Amino acid sequence: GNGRFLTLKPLPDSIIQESLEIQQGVNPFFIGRSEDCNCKIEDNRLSRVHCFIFKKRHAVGKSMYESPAQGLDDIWYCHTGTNVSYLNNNRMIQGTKFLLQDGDEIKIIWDKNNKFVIGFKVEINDTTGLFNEGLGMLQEQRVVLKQTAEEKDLVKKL
Amino acid sequence: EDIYYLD
Repeated sequence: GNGRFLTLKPLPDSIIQESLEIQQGVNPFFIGRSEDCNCKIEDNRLSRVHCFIFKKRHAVGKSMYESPAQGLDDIWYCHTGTNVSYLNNNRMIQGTKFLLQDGDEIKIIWDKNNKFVIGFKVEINDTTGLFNEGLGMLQEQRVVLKQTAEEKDLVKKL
Repeated sequence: EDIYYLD
């Protein structure tokens, strides 16, 4: 494509009215208040590496009769912030991972009393070999996963 | 230190 696969755009609903574009070439894409993060969002509540998105090769266990994803790539949203982010309706605690479907609205920080409302809209513009792009569908209906040493290592270099 | 949290 042009260089971007996913677009995270801090929508007007959030105190930030900007648009972020995750270059399919960059994996994983880091977001936070630190310029070091591929994504730049200055939020007093946010952390240097509040959260980062990581793309992985999607592959089911088996393909009997029906032809599943086969073996393409998907984008996972990783959260490393202590303020925990919110993905649509699923909780994102420090060290969690979640599937990012085309049009994924992720809340980086939300304060009921502070009125601090944040949220980015994920928009897959380019599909760099995506089984679909981002429909997030499986036995589990939108579930939050945990992070491991592999993920922690990605941010370690950050 | 940096202590973040949201209730």
